[PDB]
Amino acid sequence: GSLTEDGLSYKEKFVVRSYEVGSNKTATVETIANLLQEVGCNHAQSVGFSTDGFATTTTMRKLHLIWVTARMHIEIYKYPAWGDVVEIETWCQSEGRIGTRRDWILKDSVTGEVTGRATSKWVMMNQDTRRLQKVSDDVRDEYLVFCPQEPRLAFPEENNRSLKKIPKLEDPAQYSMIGLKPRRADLDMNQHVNNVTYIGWVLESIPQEIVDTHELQVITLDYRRECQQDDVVDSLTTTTSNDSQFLHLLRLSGDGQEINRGTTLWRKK
Amino acid sequence: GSLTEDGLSYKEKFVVRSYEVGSNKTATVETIANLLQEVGCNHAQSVGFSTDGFATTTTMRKLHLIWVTARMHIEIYKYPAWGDVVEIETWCQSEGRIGTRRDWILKDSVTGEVTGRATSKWVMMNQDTRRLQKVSDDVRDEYLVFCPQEPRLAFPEENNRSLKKIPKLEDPAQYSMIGLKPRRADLDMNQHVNNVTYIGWVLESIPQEIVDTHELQVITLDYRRECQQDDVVDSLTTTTSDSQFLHLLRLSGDGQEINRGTTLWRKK
Ligand SMILES: CCN(CC)C(=O)c1ccnc(C)n1
Ligand SMILES: CCN(CC)C(=O)c1ccnc(C)n1
Repeated sequence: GSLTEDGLSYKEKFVVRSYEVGSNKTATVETIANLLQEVGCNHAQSVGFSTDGFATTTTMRKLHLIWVTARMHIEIYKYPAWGDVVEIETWCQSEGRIGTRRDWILKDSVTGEVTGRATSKWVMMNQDTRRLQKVSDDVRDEYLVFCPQEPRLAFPEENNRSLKKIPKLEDPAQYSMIGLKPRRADLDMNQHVNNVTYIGWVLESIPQEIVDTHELQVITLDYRRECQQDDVVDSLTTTTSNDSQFLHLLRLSGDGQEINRGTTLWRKK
Repeated sequence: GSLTEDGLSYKEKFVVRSYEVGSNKTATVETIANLLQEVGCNHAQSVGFSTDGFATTTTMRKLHLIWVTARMHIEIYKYPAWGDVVEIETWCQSEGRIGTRRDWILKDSVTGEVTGRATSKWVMMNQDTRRLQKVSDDVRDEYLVFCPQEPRLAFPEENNRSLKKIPKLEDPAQYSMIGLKPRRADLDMNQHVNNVTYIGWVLESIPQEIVDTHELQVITLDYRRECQQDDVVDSLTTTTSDSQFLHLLRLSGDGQEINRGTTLWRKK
């Protein structure tokens, strides 16, 4: 992987592995999300962020701040097959005091065609109190050095899917998968649950018949609270709709505290 | 990745990913096991096995037979750090009518030093009845074309750890992790639970303080029965001692054994 000629974006190629694919021998959306995180991590390191596991700027370390994900949105047109090479381009943008955004474009390395796109919103958090905050002037200034200064969006469109408000699923859910717990392979190098695990947990309550007859086209996930290493999660799903659409809710098994909400759009194979 | 000059082994390099490492920023043993499986798949494809999900020979397809893992044994000297390049060499050998063996050697790409080694035993199974079988003459003949004909062992030593008999853990277990279930990411392209998931489940009953203060040096796992997509597993562990443990995976309900194993850990 490497920064592009202008130093304002990063590209990396990946060969899809045998264990990375599902029943149709193409990459799962979790494999795609892991690749997005990997190229994101390589881009941050290339532009001078810390290499200790928390990816921070100089001003962030001084103020004890970290980035946390608020939303992840992925749209796939074609899932790469086992053995195919996928090329992913990523870049970041400042969003004033709100937070920052990371965007991605996936391409087939052979044809050069766009096979997917993704966008993510990140918000500042004090690492000690876990309280959200605004992005300060010094952090906005740091982002000018490695982000394009004119807008560059993976999802440019007027009222596009990546910016839609997601409602809260009301009981009873049409489908559910209960007692979901993370194991050590679900944790990152800082012992926090990997953001991709939540995608897998959301998907657990989709009936197997939908997965067998449909391909996932779009997934939008809001991150509200973190699932701790000793927490237990319930994944809930209700149909809201050729195309099938679902509303999702992840909550703690005991008290029902919300951890994530999302929506998925599936198209018949 | 590619076959070596003689066409009797296969090599592939991998860059350790950010999500592939644990708290000490080095690859987990599950990441290592996934890389071993990946280079194994690439080797089978390069020597003409089927590309439909079940790596079979021509005679195997005709007889409705598949390979199934009986035992996995891994010894790690140094876990590669995040961003390091690890080179893995793999090869297979016929073991008469018993089954076949796949061996691996892991090396640091920069120093060229051996950082680990692994071996696995595979047994024939009829895909329809799920009954274990012996390896027939036609399958032994197919293996002569891509396996070294003189012995080549990752674990050559007399009476080495990879060949030890593993006892059955007796209740009560010292430690346990109950209600373990596979999710879709735990399944392979054929909708069977990935062999590496069982390693993670075994490790779930090791106390976190052992993981925080020790490095895993050796793991030997026997595979007895598969965990289905709708099954629930209990992971049990008892100290037998370096720290050494005896492990048992069993179905949550009836207590049917699925795996047994042993781990050896060194203080950091
Ligand atoms: C938390 C850091 N990560 C995860 C790898 C990002 O994707 C990201 C977020 C904000 N800003 C930048 C440059 N990178
Ligand atoms: C099931 C096939 N796999 C997993 C990819 C092997 O490692 C293997 C086993 C036996 N023989 C050969 C050539 N390869």
